[PDB]
Amino acid sequence: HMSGLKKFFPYSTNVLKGAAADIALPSLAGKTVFFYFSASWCPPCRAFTPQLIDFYKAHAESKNFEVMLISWDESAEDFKDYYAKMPWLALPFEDRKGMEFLTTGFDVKSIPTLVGVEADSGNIITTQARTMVVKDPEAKDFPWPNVEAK
Amino acid sequence: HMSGLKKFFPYSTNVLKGAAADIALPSLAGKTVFFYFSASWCPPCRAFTPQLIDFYKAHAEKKNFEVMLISWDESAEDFKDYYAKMPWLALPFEDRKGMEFLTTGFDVKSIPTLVGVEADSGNIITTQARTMVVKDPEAKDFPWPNV
Repeated sequence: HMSGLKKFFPYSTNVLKGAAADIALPSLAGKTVFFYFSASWCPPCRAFTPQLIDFYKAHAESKNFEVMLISWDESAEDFKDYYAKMPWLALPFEDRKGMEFLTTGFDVKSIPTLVGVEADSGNIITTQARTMVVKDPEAKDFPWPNVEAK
Repeated sequence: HMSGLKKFFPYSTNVLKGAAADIALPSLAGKTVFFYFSASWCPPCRAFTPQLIDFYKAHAEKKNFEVMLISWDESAEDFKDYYAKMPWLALPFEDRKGMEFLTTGFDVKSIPTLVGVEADSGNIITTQARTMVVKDPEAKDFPWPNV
């Protein structure tokens, strides 16, 4: 059940949500999920994050998607402060190997990077959603499959 | 000849096969052709490809079918190293327009996506080959018709 999404998380069954660390993956059924590779020490992330946050507040519910922070922060403390500023989900910091698995899996060489996947099938939509969040703020072409074509 | 399948390729007369690049569509006559939408940046593809490779090498001749890579790679260099590892066919990377035509035609919204079509009628025979390759490694119910 939800084996597609589970393939992205060999070492975690639950992800964080602000206060609680109790949201279970299967609760994302039917949604488009975006992995956001980001960190507090990254200048472009600091500039992109507020943009992603506006996009999230505008379309999350309507377009039925979720966002999950996958942190490249180097300390549990930095992670905690940085993630406090976001409204979406996060892969716990303690799951470093899970961060590494996702980072290598999608070939993420730099941040910020925003990867869109389908929860139900576990299929990938695009690794280049970061650009589209700003180019298509009204989400007319969401979730932007194969942006890589351009 | 091969009028129907030829319409799937409005911009390429020949397709790849290793280092080749001289494969003509007429060779695919009377066969089932699987359009495999994939890219190096895709984890589920990376896990399915070796399964499809085993399946190809074990049934391509008997059940007589072919596989063609339709690449969502972001660059010619990525395509090159990614395709180098596959044994089947590929739509030339440079034909981005072609890849987009086929993407729109099969309505591919994410990858991996594997679609089987009857080369002769250009009809889609099956849309569940991705699942069934895994559930039916032996190729008992191939080609799992569902359209």
